[PDB]
Amino acid sequence: MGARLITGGTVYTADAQESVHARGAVLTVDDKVVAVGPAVEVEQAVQALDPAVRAELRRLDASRMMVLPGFVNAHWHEMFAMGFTMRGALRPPSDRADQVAFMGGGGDMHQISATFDRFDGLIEAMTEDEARAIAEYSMWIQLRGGVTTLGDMGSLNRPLAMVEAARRLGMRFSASTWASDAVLAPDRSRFLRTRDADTVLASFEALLGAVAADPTGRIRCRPNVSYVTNMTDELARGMAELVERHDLPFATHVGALRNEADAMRAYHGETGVRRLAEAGLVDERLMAGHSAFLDDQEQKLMLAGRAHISHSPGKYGPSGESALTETGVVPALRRAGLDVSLSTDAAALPGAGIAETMRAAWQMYNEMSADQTEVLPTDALAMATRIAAKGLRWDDAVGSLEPGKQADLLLVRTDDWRYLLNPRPLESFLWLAGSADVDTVIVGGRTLVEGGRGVEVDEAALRDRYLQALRGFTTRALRVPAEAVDPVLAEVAR
Amino acid sequence: AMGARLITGGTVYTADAQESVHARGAVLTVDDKVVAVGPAVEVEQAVQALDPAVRAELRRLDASRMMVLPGFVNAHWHEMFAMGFTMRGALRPPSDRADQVAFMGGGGDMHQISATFDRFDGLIEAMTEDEARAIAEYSMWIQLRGGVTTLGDMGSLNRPLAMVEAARRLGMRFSASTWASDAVLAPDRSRFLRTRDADTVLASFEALLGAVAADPTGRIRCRPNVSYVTNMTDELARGMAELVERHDLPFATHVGALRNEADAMRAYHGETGVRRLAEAGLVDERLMAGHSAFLDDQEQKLMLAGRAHISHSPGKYGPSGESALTETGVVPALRRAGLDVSLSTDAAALPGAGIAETMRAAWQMYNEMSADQTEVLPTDALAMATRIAAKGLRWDDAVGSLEPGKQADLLLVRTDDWRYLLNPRPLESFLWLAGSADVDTVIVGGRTLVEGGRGVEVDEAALRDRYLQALRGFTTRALRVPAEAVDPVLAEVAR
Ligand SMILES: O=C(O)c1cccc(OC(=O)c2cccc(O)c2)c1
Ligand SMILES: O=C(O)c1cccc(OC(=O)c2cccc(O)c2)c1
Ligand SMILES: [Zn+2]
Ligand SMILES: [Zn+2]
Repeated sequence: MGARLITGGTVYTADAQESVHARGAVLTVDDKVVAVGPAVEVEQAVQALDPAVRAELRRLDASRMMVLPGFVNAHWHEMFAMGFTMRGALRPPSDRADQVAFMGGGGDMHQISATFDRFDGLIEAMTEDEARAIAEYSMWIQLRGGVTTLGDMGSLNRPLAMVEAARRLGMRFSASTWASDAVLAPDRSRFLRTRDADTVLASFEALLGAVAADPTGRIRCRPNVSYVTNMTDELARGMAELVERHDLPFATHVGALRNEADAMRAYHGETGVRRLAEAGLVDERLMAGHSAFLDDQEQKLMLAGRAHISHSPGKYGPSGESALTETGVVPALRRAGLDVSLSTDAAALPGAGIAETMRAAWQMYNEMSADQTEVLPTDALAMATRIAAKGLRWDDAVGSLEPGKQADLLLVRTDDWRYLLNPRPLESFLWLAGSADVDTVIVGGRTLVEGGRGVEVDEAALRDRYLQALRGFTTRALRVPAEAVDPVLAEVAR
Repeated sequence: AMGARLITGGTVYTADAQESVHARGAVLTVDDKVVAVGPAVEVEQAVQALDPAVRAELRRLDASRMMVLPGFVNAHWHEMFAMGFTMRGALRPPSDRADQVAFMGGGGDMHQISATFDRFDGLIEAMTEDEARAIAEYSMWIQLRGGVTTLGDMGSLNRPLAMVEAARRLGMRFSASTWASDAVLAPDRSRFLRTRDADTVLASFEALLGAVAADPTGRIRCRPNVSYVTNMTDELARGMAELVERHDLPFATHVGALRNEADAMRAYHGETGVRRLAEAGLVDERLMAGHSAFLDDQEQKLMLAGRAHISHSPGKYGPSGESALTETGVVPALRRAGLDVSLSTDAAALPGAGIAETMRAAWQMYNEMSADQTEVLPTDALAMATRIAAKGLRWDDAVGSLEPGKQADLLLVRTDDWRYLLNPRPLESFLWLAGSADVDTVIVGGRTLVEGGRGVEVDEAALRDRYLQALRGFTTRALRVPAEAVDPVLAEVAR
């Protein structure tokens, strides 16, 4: 790949000092950052290279650009196979008849639990070709929005199809498997066990074996539990044993909804964080999704364990979640020194990206505390890069522009009205820009997106295979009639 | 401009009384008015019913790869681009690490807010007529570029007639105002100073009203504001009540905006802001109250009983350190109780959240606080930025919805990229993943002003460069910022 100097822009590093450099530069050799700082300081690193390396150095003039570390979306679900349902493409254009459903109104816990237990049967119904075409397009949308490292916390897709998608696209991916072995059946006053814990844990072991073979360093894996509602004691302890043995991170959704604690006490006899604590899962390895509905003891367990919270303040309103303001626990735990990162959660059609989530945190944390300094723009960036990489246990290699780390970075144009005269283009980016304003995406020194276009992939072809795969999956497996699907596909703007 | 236009095939959001949405809908316009709106095939019947002369010169715009919205009505805005080259804007270090809670943050520094607002008159006088017009036209262009077709001044650091001229040149609609402060809180004196004759402040608004009446385009109205209830004597409040009754006008102010406001109002004026307004007879259907979140039960009941209007800016509270959404939850609660609530951008000295960003904010933030994805539907957020804002501005006679007899003010947004694919609700995708810059076409009174994201009736490079020269002149001569601090920033501008 050789050496490149990216010079002249404002450079955000998201290093320990959250360093920003006006007229900064980044020097990369092959897959790694070697120098980053003021342009003159970096130019000295250039004149210190082996003369052979310096001979083929490529200069990128970024003087009309902002440079960011690649986004690390550590809490994501591939759900594009469900695009053609009454959460997506089949809805009437009018939203007036919409109802509080699913996650809304505190959470319909029976429906959420029953829904999650059905994923295994639908993943099974999917062809490898459908899986790969849907995964590839879904993951392209993440990449297009500046996500260079993506974290699977449970997808309706085939794990090895998602690994193949990451490999073809050139991005980094923490692969997972679906884990559900319990359901909250309304005809019972105790959890119904739905699967052998050993089978669920064997699926993840098989994925871990396959990713171990990968030589690129771009593929890792992390076991998840779908949701603590759908987790037996045997699955929780099996997960604790598996992450200790293989030295892995661990992720689940816990304290996510108002109605969760009550359903957890009724069906399992104990709240989410306490059941994880009893299995030994509340430690530095834990990424807890949402994690807002925590009492005093559960908050103290997370803080003592130096656990990690992934927060999705961009997504809550449209799902009817209340995981920011109803408790205010996640901002309080961040203030008390808990690691808190920003993530986009699940989407069956494109929803808020990392850029949109960064804006949401900036506006929403600061409004609740009447304090424009609680989340600075650089904090929002750190929360979407270095701090997310830490929660994913990938901060050895990604999440900041420092010497020795991977050359994963974004260029954003700053030459329009939105940015004019602002010495803080990241602030203009949070006010008035988002995912589609990502211009260039580089992963380990390779240009994957440029001018907001795929460089080595045909996004028109990725789209057409996705639509073909989605048609097959939607008509066959979801039994949606062709009369509802084919008209919508016919009016897709080619 | 004159002539007939059929905009057909896109998804059309009307923001009419039913919040109607038409997939493969159409808008037929003749001269400056909407004549028909609905399903393509039904509008095509209205086309076949036109005078053959009119039909002959019809221009058909294929909008099949677009979303059609009403023009955004930003009814609560301040022109502050003259202050771009201060420590709120261009002179800040790139690093944010040393930023402090200031001004409206931490519940509000009421003395500094009051003192700052009372200095506007002096700084406006320090501005050349050319600087005023150049900064106004660039500031107002930034609004228009993001889809704002009707803009409401609620008190600006600019010359009113410069802003009227800017609106006139740009082709957009403008509710002009004057700056109105006749009191300052002076902690050193244990009282408010009465800094101006209420009757002179009112006579300045009467003179603006005379000048706007001479504008023949129908695009310029005016509305008196009070800067802030801290800076308002009883005599200014009563004079405002008399003026808006005599001329049948709307009225606007900031009230119940900050945690520390109520204590400062009781100490300096005896009474909280909504109570002082109600005593002057200003809490009625004419009132647009900016922020209006720190209200007790009696104040909330006064607003409801008067059918007053609240303009909310949930896009910009966090970055200002304001807490006018969650600390009280009063504005969402008043909306649920039937008060008209609209969405606005407020003040910016450099580009900040536009209407499109504020719609997203309302959709996320109101729905999260109530654990309810239906409290603010995407079509509600649109209504709050169009029809409801028009109603609060008293311009809903002509703007805010795509209905027959209203002005042909509309936006086209392209829906053909990845963000919109397969979504029968392109407005939802727009709130998820788009913003001000994704406005493609802006039509006001049937005239295209923006197309493909570019101004077609202005020189965008001229608006920018004249704004930069004006700001240099104002910054160095009036604000006394040295050339040595200004020219390096201006030298870095990407031309
Ligand atoms: O909505 C989906 O399709 C979906 C798919 C996979 C995982 C998923 O998980 C949560 O987001 C989640 C899970 C529990 C509580 C909560 O408040 C959010 C959701
Ligand atoms: O910030 C500015 O430059 C500015 C300029 C003109 C008016 C203005 O007014 C408010 O938005 C305002 C006024 C009072 C309380 C509040 O919470 C907000 C602010
Ligand atoms: Zn999730
Ligand atoms: Zn204001």
